[PDB]
Amino acid sequence: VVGGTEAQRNSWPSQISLQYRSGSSWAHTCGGTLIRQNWVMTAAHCVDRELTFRVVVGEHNLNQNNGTEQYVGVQKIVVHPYWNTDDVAAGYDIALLRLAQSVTLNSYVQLGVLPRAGTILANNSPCYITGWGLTRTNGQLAQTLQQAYLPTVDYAICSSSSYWGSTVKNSMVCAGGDGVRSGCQGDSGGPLHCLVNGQYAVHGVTSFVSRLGCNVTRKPTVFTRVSAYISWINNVIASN
Ligand code: NA
Repeated sequence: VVGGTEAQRNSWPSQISLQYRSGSSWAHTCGGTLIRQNWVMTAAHCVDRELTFRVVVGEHNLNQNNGTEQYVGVQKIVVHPYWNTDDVAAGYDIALLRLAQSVTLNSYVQLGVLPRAGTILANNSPCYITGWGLTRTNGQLAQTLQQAYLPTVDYAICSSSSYWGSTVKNSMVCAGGDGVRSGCQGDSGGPLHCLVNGQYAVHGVTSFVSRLGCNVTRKPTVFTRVSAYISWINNVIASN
């Protein structure tokens, strides 16, 4: 997250760190959201590589023991069947991961609440992106979980020529684009939290940014719109 601030350690208890085994150690690769005690939602492009993955819940500092972490292996990966890895802009950038064990809920570990199907945010709606991704274009991952305030940019604007044009689809949500704050590498897969009727819900899964840099004016971060996939999610969980 570029232009973020450190999150309080109990602010975003559905956030997870997806990590891969890197020799003797593990390394953060992307974010996700806990949506059942044994299921995680993330971006399809995060699990494109044939790596060994684990999920960490209750994480705050990637480089220190917080006393709150639970570590759990990934048993099954279900990627959206229309996902195509060389066309991120076609959409369907969403995957569900079934965990080997169910995690225990507490003030650091909670299920993400999803929006009702079909729900679309009005332009300029207040939202936060959270994650451990790079803190600057071509920079290094954050140590501690970061948050940034990114108001939504509606489809009519985002899909206009000086923004994203045809690369943004109605199955996506855009937010930010002020040139100071944005998503960045390592934030993929993680949540966009938006406050609606008094309650934060996860409306977006972080999908892509501009190749010209993370925080570029009129290139808002693009998220998979979770409210377009509620039936899909429910069908997967019920059939596995
Ligand atoms: Na830690």
